[PDB]
Amino acid sequence: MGRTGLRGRGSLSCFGPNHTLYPMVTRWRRNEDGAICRKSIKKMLEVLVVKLPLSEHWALPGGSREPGEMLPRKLKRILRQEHWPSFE
Amino acid sequence: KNFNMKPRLKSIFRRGLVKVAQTTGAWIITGGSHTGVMKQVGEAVRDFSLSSSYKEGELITIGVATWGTVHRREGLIHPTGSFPAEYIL
Repeated sequence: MGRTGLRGRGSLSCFGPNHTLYPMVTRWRRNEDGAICRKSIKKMLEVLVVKLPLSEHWALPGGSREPGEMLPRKLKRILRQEHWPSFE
Repeated sequence: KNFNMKPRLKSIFRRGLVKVAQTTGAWIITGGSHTGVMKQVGEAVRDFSLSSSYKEGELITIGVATWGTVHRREGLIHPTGSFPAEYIL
């Protein structure tokens, strides 16, 4: 995607693509009995985002190839702290 | 649908539309609900009748809308016949 003028760092911990995923959990949202977005005409959406307490933004699980494991297991980079090992 | 124009047009149209119905004693047949051009005419009455809130020249804006596109059809029914009731926007 063109030179960004940088190093070769292991901020990715990987000299490569690091093919990651983002489980866009999507509630086509509601009101007392079912709503849309009246703002333009469209539909309003609700998304679970987790605020990590240290970094100051609100994010989603980065499925970025858990070391030794696959991509649906760095899906459980944060989703192991959502307590279920049942549904996979 | 809602819309925003130049504030010079707002300061002309919302001012003069009061100055029609102030002098003539007119009626303003509008479209009812809270969104769009019918919202902007309700701005102009609010821009007069609480700032220069004059009984002299009580503007009459008659809203014609759809009982069925209204957001709270419930809480407004009374086979009793008369009510000084309320609802919440």
